[PDB]
Amino acid sequence: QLLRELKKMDDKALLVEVQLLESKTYHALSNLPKARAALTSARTTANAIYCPPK
Amino acid sequence: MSEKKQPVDEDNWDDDNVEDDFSNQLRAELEKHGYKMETS
Amino acid sequence: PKNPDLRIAQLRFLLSLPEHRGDAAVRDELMAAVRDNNMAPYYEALCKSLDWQIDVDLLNKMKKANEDELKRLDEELEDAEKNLGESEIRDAMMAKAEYLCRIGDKEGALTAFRKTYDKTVALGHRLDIVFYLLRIGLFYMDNDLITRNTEKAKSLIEEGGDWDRRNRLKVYQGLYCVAIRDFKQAAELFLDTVSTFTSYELMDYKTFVTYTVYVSMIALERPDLREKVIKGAEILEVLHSLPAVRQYLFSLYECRYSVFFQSLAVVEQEMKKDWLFAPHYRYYVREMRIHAYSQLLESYRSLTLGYMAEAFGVGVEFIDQELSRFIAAGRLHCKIDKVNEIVETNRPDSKNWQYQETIKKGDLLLNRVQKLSRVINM
Repeated sequence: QLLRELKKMDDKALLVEVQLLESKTYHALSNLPKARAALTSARTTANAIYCPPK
Repeated sequence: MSEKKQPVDEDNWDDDNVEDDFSNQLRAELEKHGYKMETS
Repeated sequence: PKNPDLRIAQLRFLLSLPEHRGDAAVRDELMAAVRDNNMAPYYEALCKSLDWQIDVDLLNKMKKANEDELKRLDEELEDAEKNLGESEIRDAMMAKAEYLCRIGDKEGALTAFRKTYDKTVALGHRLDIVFYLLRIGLFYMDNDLITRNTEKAKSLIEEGGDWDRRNRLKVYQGLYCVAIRDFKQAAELFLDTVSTFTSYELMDYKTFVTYTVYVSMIALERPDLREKVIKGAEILEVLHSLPAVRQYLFSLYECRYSVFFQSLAVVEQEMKKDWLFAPHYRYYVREMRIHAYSQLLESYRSLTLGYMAEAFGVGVEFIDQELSRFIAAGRLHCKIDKVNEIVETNRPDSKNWQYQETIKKGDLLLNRVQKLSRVINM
């Protein structure tokens, strides 16, 4: 329900603000390929803006 | 082909070896086996 | 369209063997008979179940609703030809006639499918009809219908890289083989664990994961076993929600012997009330027992059954006669012994049987060539 709302709006960082948490829970459930996918989305998201500080 | 004497005369079926082995041997397969460990 | 109906098939199996509840066949079977226009699911269960107190009238209203649907079909067959379009007769009755197949088992099927198969503008138009045979072929365990529709799917439905309903074919063949005597076909064709994601045979996707583990603990060698159900991280979640399944798995790789009978008891009691497992529930027991005993004999040559006894918990005379029956099966060669009592294993099949296999071919193989060299001169 988060992905249907964020990838059209303005905050590109608010996507990865929960997609990095999805990368946490797919490393937690050990979905290693989908963790790689979420990390790649995070790396291509962070190429625009500096982020909430840490 | 009348051979001069003989004219006078995998659904559930590969398992038959296991079943005829297991006719009067472990007829329940678990209901003693799950209860063996508290016998001794 | 088929999830509560495959659940009706689950109920067919669920009130096939046990009689511990003689009122599920009124509770969730009448709850099924009021939905889906399920007519035949009570019309054939009207004899094998109870007296059905007075179960005609609340079913008279629903067979009247079926009559309404059928009479607007019978008007629709000539109302759609007045619609100046292509095959609108075929469209307008194939819709509600696949729905007749949803209502009635074979009649709507036969009166529908031999008309709506007449033009095939897509392999979906074949394959939905094939699906509407596959539902009844799971309900009634046919062979002709639900292997010859798969032959038809293996006639022309190879084309089109649509992959969903081509993997459905793989899943149906896996279900059909594991529905009878499968070793390898369900493992090979349930390779596609993750990549299905939604079906009616996927009425519980996690039970499909139970299916693929309940065959991939048989058809799978130990390097392949760790590679699939350990080094499969994409399957690790849906085995991770299942404790005793994952327990039996990681113990069986861990060689945790005293919980094997516990976990096997869990899986066997699950095997009792799950369908397409009646040709399997006694075979599976000794199958997985001798499967664990494979590497248990690979363990040692110096081995006693007291070690086995405190490895299992009680096996002294139990496993004596049990492994005696496994030797009598021919597999699992070891010399179980009286008071000396040293379970001695052998060496693999090189010695002279590797020499012997060739002429064990060339006994009857060469009898073939002998007699078929005797074919020439009479």
